[PDB]
Amino acid sequence: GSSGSSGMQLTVKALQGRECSLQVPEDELVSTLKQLVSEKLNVPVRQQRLLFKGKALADGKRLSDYSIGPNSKLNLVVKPL
Repeated sequence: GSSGSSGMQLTVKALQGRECSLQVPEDELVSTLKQLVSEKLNVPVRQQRLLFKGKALADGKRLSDYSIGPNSKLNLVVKPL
């Protein structure tokens, strides 16, 4: 497979922590957008949490619904499990 023309690039960065990029579409479900990274940093979705412009995403909705296009930098947060 090849990324670029189709889909978008998302770079998740944790507050003064770690980060990582991933290839996902524009209508990607927040539920999958998280599970994907969970494998990258080997962190459970239960802990790590994504944030956009101070907006809490719900596992299920689509980034497109939040008005988030390509080249979007998501914010990662650590929560106590």
